[PDB]
Amino acid sequence: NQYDNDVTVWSPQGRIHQIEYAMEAVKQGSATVGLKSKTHAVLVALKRAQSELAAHQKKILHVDNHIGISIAGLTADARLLCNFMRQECLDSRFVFDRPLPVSRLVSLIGSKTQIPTQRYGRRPYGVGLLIAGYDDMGPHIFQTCPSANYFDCRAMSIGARSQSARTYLERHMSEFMECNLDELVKHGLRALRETLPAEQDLTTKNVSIGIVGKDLEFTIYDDDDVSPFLDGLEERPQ
Amino acid sequence: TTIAGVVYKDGIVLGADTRATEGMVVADKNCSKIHFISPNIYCCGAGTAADTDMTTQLISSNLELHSLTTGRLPRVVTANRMLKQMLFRYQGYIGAALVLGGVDVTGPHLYSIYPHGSTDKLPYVTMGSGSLAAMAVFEDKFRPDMEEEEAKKLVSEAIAAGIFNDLGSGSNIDLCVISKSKLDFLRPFSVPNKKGTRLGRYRCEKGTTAVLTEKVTPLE
Amino acid sequence: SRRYDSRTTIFSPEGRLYQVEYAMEAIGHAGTCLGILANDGVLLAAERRNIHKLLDEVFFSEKIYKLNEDMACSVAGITSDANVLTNELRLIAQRYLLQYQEPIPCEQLVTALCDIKQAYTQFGGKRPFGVSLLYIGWDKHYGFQLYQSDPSGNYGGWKATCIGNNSAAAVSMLKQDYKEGEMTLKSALALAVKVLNKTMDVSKLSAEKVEIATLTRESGKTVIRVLKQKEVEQLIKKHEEEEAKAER
Amino acid sequence: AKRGYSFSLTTFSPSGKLVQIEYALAAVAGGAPSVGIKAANGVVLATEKKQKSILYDERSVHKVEPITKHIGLVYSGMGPDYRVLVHRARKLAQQYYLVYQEPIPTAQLVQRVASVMQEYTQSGGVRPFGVSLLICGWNEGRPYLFQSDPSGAYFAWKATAMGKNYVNGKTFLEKRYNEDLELEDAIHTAILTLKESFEGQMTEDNIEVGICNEAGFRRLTPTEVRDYLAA
Amino acid sequence: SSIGTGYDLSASTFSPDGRVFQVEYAMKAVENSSTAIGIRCKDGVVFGVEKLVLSKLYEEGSNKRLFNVDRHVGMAVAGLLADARSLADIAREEASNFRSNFGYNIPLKHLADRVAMYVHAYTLYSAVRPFGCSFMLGSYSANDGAQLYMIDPSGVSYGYWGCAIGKARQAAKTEIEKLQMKEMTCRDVVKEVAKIIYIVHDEVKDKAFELELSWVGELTKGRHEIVPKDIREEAEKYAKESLK
Amino acid sequence: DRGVNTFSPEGRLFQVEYAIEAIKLGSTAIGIQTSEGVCLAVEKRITSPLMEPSSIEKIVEIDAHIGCAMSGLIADAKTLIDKARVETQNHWFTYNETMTVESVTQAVSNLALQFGEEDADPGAMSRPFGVALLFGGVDEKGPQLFHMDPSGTFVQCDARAIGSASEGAQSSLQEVYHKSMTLKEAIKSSLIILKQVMEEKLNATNIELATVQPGQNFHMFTKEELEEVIKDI
Amino acid sequence: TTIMAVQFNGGVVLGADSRTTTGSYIANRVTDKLTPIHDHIFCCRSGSAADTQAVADAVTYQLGFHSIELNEPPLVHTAASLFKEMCYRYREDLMAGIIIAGWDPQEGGQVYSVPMGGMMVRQSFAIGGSGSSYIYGYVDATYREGMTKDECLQFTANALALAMERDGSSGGVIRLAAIQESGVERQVLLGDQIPKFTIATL
Amino acid sequence: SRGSSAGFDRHITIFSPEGRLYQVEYAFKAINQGGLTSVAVRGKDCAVIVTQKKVPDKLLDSSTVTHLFKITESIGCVMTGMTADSRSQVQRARYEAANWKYKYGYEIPVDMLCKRIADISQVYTQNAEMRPLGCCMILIGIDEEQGPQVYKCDPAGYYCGFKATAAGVKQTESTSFLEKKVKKKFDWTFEQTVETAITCLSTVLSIDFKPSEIEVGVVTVENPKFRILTEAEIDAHLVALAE
Ligand SMILES: *[C@@](C)(CO)[C@](*)(O)[C@H](Cc1ccccc1)NC(=O)[C@H](Cc1ccc(OC)cc1)NC(=O)[C@H](C)NC(=O)CN1CCOCC1
Ligand SMILES: *[C@@](C)(CO)[C@](*)(O)[C@H](Cc1ccccc1)NC(=O)[C@H](Cc1ccc(OC)cc1)NC(=O)[C@H](C)NC(=O)CN1CCOCC1
Repeated sequence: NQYDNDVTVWSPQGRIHQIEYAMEAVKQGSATVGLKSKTHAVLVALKRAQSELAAHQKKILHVDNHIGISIAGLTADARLLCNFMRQECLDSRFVFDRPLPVSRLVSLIGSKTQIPTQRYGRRPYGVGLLIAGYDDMGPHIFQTCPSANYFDCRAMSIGARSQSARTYLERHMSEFMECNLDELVKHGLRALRETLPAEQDLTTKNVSIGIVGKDLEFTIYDDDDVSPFLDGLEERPQ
Repeated sequence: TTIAGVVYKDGIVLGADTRATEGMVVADKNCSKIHFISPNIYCCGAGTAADTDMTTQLISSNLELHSLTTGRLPRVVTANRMLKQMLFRYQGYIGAALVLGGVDVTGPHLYSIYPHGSTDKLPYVTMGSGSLAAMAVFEDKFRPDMEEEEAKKLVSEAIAAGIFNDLGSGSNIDLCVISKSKLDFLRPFSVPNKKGTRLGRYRCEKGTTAVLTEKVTPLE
Repeated sequence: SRRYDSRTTIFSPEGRLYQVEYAMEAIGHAGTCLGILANDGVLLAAERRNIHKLLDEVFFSEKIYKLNEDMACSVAGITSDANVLTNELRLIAQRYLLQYQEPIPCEQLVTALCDIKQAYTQFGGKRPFGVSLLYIGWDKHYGFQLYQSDPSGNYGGWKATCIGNNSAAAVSMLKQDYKEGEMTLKSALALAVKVLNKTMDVSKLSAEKVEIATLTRESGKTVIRVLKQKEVEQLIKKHEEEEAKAER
Repeated sequence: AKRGYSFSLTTFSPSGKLVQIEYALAAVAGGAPSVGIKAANGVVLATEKKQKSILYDERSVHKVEPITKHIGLVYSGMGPDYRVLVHRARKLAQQYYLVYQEPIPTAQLVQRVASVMQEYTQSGGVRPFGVSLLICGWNEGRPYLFQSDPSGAYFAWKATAMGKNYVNGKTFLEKRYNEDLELEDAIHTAILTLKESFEGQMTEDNIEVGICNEAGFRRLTPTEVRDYLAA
Repeated sequence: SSIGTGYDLSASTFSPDGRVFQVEYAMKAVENSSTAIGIRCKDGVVFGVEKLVLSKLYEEGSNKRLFNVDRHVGMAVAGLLADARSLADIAREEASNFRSNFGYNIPLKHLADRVAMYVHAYTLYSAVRPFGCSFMLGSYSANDGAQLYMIDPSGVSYGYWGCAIGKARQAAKTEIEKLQMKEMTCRDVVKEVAKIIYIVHDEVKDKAFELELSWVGELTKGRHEIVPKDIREEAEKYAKESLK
Repeated sequence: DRGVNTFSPEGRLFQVEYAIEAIKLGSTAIGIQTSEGVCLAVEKRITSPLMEPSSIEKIVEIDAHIGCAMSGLIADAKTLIDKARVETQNHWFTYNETMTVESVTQAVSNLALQFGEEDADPGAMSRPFGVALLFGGVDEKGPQLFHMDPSGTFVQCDARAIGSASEGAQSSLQEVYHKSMTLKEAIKSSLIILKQVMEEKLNATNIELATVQPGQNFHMFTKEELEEVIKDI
Repeated sequence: TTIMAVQFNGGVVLGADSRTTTGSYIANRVTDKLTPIHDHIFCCRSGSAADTQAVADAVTYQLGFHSIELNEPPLVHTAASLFKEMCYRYREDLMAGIIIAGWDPQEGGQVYSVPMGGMMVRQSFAIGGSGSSYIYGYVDATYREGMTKDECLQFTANALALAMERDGSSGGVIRLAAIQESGVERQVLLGDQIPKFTIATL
Repeated sequence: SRGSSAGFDRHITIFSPEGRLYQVEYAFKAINQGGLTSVAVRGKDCAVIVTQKKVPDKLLDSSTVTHLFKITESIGCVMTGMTADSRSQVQRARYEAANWKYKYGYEIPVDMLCKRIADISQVYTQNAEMRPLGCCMILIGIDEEQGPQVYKCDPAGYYCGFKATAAGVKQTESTSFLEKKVKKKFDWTFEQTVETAITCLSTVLSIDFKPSEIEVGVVTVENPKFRILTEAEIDAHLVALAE
């Protein structure tokens, strides 16, 4: 109760509350899913309407021709971090004329996100990202936290009620690799479906899809672009 | 200038002329070229006069600060290092050619320091525009471990050769003798040059200059 | 870090500045320091706190500082803080002389320091200068002048004022005797002794305990003079003759 | 990884007192007693250097320090703080000599040192010095004795005492001080003022004393202290 | 260890009994994390780490607690993984600066001293907090032999024959004291490192775990390498067989 | 007492949360996005008849195609509006084109969390901005309306209300607003809803109205222009 | 100047002349151009007297601290690397032709050349300075693989004497230094001691 | 009044009502956290340092466990207190010593090196941003002018020369042992000095040391080089004490 004001204060339990409270912002944000195959990496995101008369808030952002991100938490911290990711990618192509390897970018985030968690009067980045990428080592799904820790994932979901989406991905993780692009997206939004309360389901309004892979560069599908994937709505049982 | 130094049996003798020049005209007939560094170390200076004065005063100041902290008598190596590292840092733009000499707990030490920051440690050194003339005397007459009076004669003869041969040098010969227990700062050691007596009278008498305005201001 | 910060440049809920006000309490402990403006000149008269038998007396003064060729000041508050401000005042006065080749006018010198003192109340997070100053001077714009400074950075011109110990009781005592437009340095000094004698804790009042300086105009140039031992002794015993005369 | 606080650690209390300065004054009051006496012929500075163990080497550290060839210093309170003020005063004396080619006047040095002491009462992230200084000097054919306290205020003294039992020390001095005593006598009364606030009996290695006159400032040798100590 | 009306809020503040609690709480962070060990053999150093999997959705190789600091230096971490990675970056940079200045591979004892000085610098101020990470450094040279060091949150550096950091550090050290490492070959050590980890691992309280192994020695030509899958899988087979 | 960058146990920044509370004290503002253009309305809330109503400007133009309505601590918006104006002109200078409504909104939104204590510049922001902004403009993607809050979150709205009475105004828009209504209906609807929630009686002086449309530039409604729409009781 | 260093089995042999010139005047006819940096590490200085001296003094400081901190007898390569860094970074400001030669318990006797550019190369023998020009032919004709310590001393003394004979900016006295495991031993050659190769004409 | 506190005078380096600095006083108790004791004795032509060497287990490489440090070729020290703080102070001492020789042309005196460290320690005692170093340094060396020197500097910034000293847990008990021994007029030979150092640490802990339980560092007139004894040579002195 007196250790939770700064990042520089260790608690008697060996914990830092400011880093832990920053992680709460990821939970408070809207749920998103990310999964990969042997060729494609797909991000599916659930958009939120602030007061269903305003448009559903943006969730998937461009980083490079081969990297795209899904956000959860503070939007302003998400854009700030995205600009960093965009900058490091542009730097790589300027100097080496080759795409920056996903893993290397993620570890650059791990160093940048650490710096503030150790200086007085600073705060952690109140945003968790799901990075989808494709390079020489194939498709990638990465997760970043307010704690500068990052994870290499077979499949991942973060946000509100993401636990139910995580358990679906747990069940169907043995099918993701040999499976095709059209089936991957279906598995992705079927996990995102599980987060929603039993009343409301997926629509052209509240779903965003980001895809990057072998043949195609990172593309965002939003409104009318998302309907080919919804066409094939398996319907929800419980 | 002509400045020179010698290491003898008991310590160090330092010598210098007293001529300062601006252009090809003598500015000062009697200027002090042997400078105080510490009660046991003195330094001769040649080249840019103002550079000579300020460089020699700064290091003297810095050594006093050093010797107060240590409580010990300062070393000639410290004087050497301080002068060397400064003159180098200024890439030779401080035009100070120096003859450094003193007596330590280590013994008698003599240095020549160049404007660019190069040092030499030698039994006899000469600097200045009259250095060649002074160095000639040393090469011809210097002997190892000579007596104080003999070393006084040698250095003075070297300075004399610089005076009577280098147009940049003239007037009085100054000496500084430093040993393990004594220091002699002999200001006018020799006066080999004097102005001829004015046997013609040109004293301008009272009322020979026309005045236009006069104001007298009284004081305390 | 913010735990150890005492926030010196912050606002009170009332709408005031605590550190300034607390600095003002410090001035009320320093020696009684007063100055009054006359027609033929202007003077400063201060209570000396350095009154110990074993003191040496090296300087011409204790609390009277000379700032300019035409200006002088006295101090009430923390002595060390005063030495900072008075040195700065000398610098400000010289910068003006460097720039315009004329002496700095009394207001311009006061305001310059006051802007520095104000800065310490608004930003920086540091304690204010615990000093109030009285300024006496002459310029070709307003002639003989008397000014007053606060830790807040506030300034004011006065015909007669007092700062320091028993400030309130001395001002009402000044209101009683001061006559605007008809005041002379002769009577000004008499008033100065009158106020200090009553306001000070010592009821005898020796020359050792007071310090008086006068700023006059002698044939073109300005004369700042700190009064000698016997000159003060003469003014004090003259006041006693007027005190014993009060048997009417 | 280092930074530095910008806010003052010394502030005005509700009663208008700078608490940290008065607490630093309590620090000097608990320190070893020291005495200074002007003698219209010279100045004497003498201080208690009561060691503790004899294992300590008496000649290793000094409480009486020379600032320059004509100025000396003694303190009461904290050793480490004093040493900082010594190096700072020595630098200030050298700054003056580089510019004017003339030994710094004692009054001019004290003012410059007091300013540094003043800085540590208003500057950010620092505490004041827990030291009062006794500065002696000889310039313009006159002896000088000054005191500089934690706040940065300075005073000219004929004779004064500071440290432990300074109140009794001063009362002892005003009864004993003559404004016409020579240096030899001044040194005698200086040791006597220390004797009043000592307990344990004095040796030449038990106290430290320095003198200042027309010949300059120097520390008195243990042989010279012993000779005066035949009370 | 109690009083905390201040004292324990800043690393620039001592407790009345002369302790810096912020460093001690930083040490608590490494005490809560899973165990990591390293053993100095006759011809090199072997590292072993119990990597707890939070979710089966993470790829095998994620949250790697083994690092390559230099081509000849290995690093095993325990505690807060964020700090661990940034300390690895510092170690990387210190090692490369040495090569760029002096032309050869940085000696481990010098690298360990340099990094520990950096660690220590974070224990002195209120502006920064100490690292919640203990790390081990291993290297092998033909001229220097096998070398193993460990640095804790305080900045203390010591050479080890065997060392354990993490949740069951005291429990692990009792198992390493049973081994004659000075006479052992680093091929045999891998087997023994795996065994100690499996023993120390809590089967019921903690979930499943992945075993990470690396080595540097004569067998690996002085280069720090990850232990090959075929040798790692052999040691896991052996470690489970020890659980009779 | 804590720093300005301190997270609450819920995962929000105290100063940012309290900055949102400041809007709830500001005068209410309505923006409606239609096919024919964008209209912005705001109450002036005059406290004295001696105060000039023409000097209270809560709707300002950023460029010819972009207008902005503001609510909350008006003084704070000075910088945000100025930065938006500089961004539009810098873009023209470099790219010879007008900035999109989204681009401007995003540029301003980047400044929202640019506050802090330690590790700061010689003039960095000490706290969030206590204002909410409504960006109404027209570009290639037709006419759009964007809403920014102190947190930095910007989003397109069909119709949005910000201010002290944004509670009843938002629910009132969800009744009247049809996604194919005209601009005349939009202006009519907004002024009706504005007078429903205002404490003072609505007239042609205590309110401000502006429209941007694909046909013509940002237009500020004068007294006479207002009288024309106010007349509908 | 002329400077020279030859590597043998158990260490190195260093040699230099003693002339310092300020134009066409010998400012110092007996100069110690062999500068000690550590116990077993020496350097030969040619070029600017002030420049080389300052670098030498900085390497001594840098290597001094490095050795204590590393707790090893310093590597000759390391001392040569400290010279390289300085001679390369400030190559436009300095006029320094350095030869670093010494002994260490790891690699034995070593001779490194750092010319004016700031490059570094290990050599069996190295020569530098203005006078080294006149002795390239002799040094290439005389040098033999695996010379003993006493032969290397003769080899350096001969080469230098020939160089001082022809070069105006070289002369005075030959200074020799031998460094091996046991330590450093110094000798000086005066007048008669300098190998006489008689004036060879009609 | 004794034991009084005002504001944050027990958290940062600001004065207490008595005029004390509690944070510095707490830094002295931080020296005793190591649990080790160091003793230094000065002889007629030598200077001896001795410390406890507590290696708890087989797993620690005992060659790395040390509190003896070389600063210069002629100056060595013993560190008592927090280990990480100690290392830092040594690296700074090494820096100042090398910088001195480079600037002044001669090697730094033991006298002057101790002063410099104590001056640096003063900065931490006046600034609130950082804690003082919870450690104590005892330097030894042969001064080329004065002879053997033993100097010690505090976290408070006090420094002094000594005939003999101690630091750590059993400091005040072993300085009391050294007082008695120094008052007795011995012939302070190398043998006498080394043995007085050992027996001081031996009787103050009641242990009777094995060669692996203590570390000894010496400096002599015949060899000014700072030297660490090794177990073989320590044991030689230990077997000689069987009298
Ligand atoms: C002999 C006399 C030179 O022939 C000595 O070197 C002497 C040194 C000396 C003299 C008096 C006090 C202390 C030491 N040098 C001079 O007398 C010197 C000669 C000189 C002139 C110009 C130079 O060009 C850079 C270098 C040396 N005289 C002066 O310094 C005179 C008084 N001042 C000037 O000429 C002004 N200069 C200074 C340099 O910048 C250009 C203007
Ligand atoms: C031989 C003699 C000539 O090449 C050597 O290289 C020798 C190197 C040496 C000298 C002393 C101690 C160790 C090693 N070089 C010199 O004697 C040198 C010649 C030189 C002058 C200027 C240069 O340009 C930067 C390079 C080489 N002489 C000096 O350094 C003398 C002491 N100083 C001057 O000549 C003064 N110069 C400096 C440069 O500007 C013109 C005036």
